[PDB]
Amino acid sequence: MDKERLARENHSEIERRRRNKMTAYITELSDMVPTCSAKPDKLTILRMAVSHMKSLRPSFLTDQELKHLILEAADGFLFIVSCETGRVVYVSDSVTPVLNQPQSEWFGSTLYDQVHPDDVDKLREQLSTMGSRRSFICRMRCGSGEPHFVVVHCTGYIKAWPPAGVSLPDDDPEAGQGSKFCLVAIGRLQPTEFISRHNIEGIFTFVDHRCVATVGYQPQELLGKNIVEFCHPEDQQLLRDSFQQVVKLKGQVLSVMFRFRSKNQEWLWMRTSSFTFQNPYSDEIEYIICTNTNV
Amino acid sequence: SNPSKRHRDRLNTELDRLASLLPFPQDVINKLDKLSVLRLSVSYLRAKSFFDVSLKGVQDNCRTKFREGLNLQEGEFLLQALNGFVLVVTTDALVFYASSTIQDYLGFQQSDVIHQSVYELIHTEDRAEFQRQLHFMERCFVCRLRCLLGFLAMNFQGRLKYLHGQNKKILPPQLALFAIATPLQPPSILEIRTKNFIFRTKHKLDFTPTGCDAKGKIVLGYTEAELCMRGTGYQFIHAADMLYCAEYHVRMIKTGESGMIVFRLLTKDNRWTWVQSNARLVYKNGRPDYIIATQRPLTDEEGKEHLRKRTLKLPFMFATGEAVLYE
DNA sequence: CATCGGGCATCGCGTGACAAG
DNA sequence: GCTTGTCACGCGATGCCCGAT
Ligand SMILES: O=C1C(c2[nH]c3ccccc3c2O)=Nc2ccccc21
Repeated sequence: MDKERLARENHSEIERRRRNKMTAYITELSDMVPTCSAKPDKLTILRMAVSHMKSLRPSFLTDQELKHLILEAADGFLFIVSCETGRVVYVSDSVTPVLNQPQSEWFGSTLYDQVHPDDVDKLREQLSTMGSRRSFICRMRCGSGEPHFVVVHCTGYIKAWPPAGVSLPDDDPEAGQGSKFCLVAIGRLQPTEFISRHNIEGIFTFVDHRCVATVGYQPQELLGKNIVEFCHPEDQQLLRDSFQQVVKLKGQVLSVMFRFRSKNQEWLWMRTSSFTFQNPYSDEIEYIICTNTNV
Repeated sequence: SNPSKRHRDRLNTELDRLASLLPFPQDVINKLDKLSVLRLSVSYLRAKSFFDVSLKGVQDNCRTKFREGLNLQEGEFLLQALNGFVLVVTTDALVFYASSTIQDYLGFQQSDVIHQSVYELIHTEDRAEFQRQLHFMERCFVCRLRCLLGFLAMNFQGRLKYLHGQNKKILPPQLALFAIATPLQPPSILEIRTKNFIFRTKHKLDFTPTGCDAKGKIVLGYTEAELCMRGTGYQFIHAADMLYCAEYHVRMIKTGESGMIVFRLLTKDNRWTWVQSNARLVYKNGRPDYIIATQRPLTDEEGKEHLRKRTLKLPFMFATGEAVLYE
């Protein structure tokens, strides 16, 4: 219709919406300041809001409020370790509700001293040499009994040391460390078939993703482990005999039925057919190929 | 003057007083319009009212001055370690809070996002999904959010907790989502310098690597000594490709030339990377001596296309999975 | 104990200048 | 050279206040 009239009407309603939103925000303010909601016009509401904000008062939140929101969102504890030696430079008090460890067991300690030995090598990989992030999974010791380990997902980044704005006094323990880079990270707790490849000992070295649908484990939860570790004790030597026999009979297929402990710690009957892959030049066994099927 | 002008001047005076008190740098405050002044003052009051209920240190057997400064920055350190941003959303889908790092990941300013509807940041096709997360307590999902640097798919890991001290009308507190948003992850090494990153490897007759050039070290991630101490290259090859590579190894044994073959190699990161390669036999006194394989890295798209158009059919051709490698 | 007119303050509306994008 | 939004302004309809009935 008339382009000038429609422009005018759109503009008038835009200004009307603006006025309405201003009024709504002023009502919110009246709800948010002390003596108001306990009735006042716009000017007194604004003056009381000014006074209340002067009371309350650059970041929108304090450091403590930010930390509170992050930990309320997804738990975790902060640690700052040095890359050359794994030396724990800082640990948050959140390590107590996460690992049931006091802050005192991580200070003067090393990240290698706090993880499972089978993981220490991996740790070095993560500590050697957007924003150069790091994302890994490890096993950390806990309170306890005997040694107690829990899987911990770690998310962090490499930071040039020392950090800006933080005073490093002359007589501080950190004064003679001289570490150049540090890892700053958060640690947080927590009928088909699939193919796989193993070495002649039975260690998972390739795992099809369909493992999740077949036995409930992620591929990372199987790789590196021996298949016999997931097999029923009364089927374990049968499975081992099959693995040792398939090596003697290269090319021939061997089938074996056994109980596989799913991740629900439930026994599932599995039929595994296995054969060897021969190196086409030297005829040596490269690995054992298994098809593992639900029964 | 006139009474209308006087009242408007009083209102603007109070609005400027509110603006100067906002906890933002002055360059941010000076660019704020009046509606955003009110919106952010309401934001600050709601935040403070909540923290008054919900909120409130190194162990004294551990306290150094340096550790005390680190403790004073603990929250920022957590935020930087997030690899993402904090989001807190009300039942009314309003952004109760967003950390500053949202600008690092989506390009939105913190002062623009707070106390606006979260759906303005979320893809339409995903908005419904987000709503079902806003209404037994933990949450883990995926949503595509607007990226002004355009969308990025983000993992949201969070929780539903009661947002205290909001003085809704006297209503009880409603559940808000306290989430951390991070980007997604792909498991394949695609070369950025895709063009002519040709690298050559030397191998024994059984394809055990014995030599590698610099571009090979960059692509695969192994040191030369690491590459040669892990058995034959069949330990490096995807299970969906091993039979094809074996056939082409036979072809090379019989004719000295393998021909072009596309397959996946396991990087030191335990990631798969596509390569188009050609393996040639070098001879000593007329007898096979070693192999020289020359490889070009491929994007995942080109690799999938080659696999889709593959010549032979062999078992495990379409299998996908993960691998490891020892010595 | 009200009710009643003054005059100024509040408050919602539409329009015009101006500018970022 | 158009679109969307911010800001001020003019303008009445009520609001509040308070001597004066
Ligand atoms: O290029 C290779 C190849 C190969 N290259 C590699 C480089 C580094 C590590 C392992 C390997 C490896 O296994 N194996 C083939 C079989 C048939 C034709 C071509 C090739």
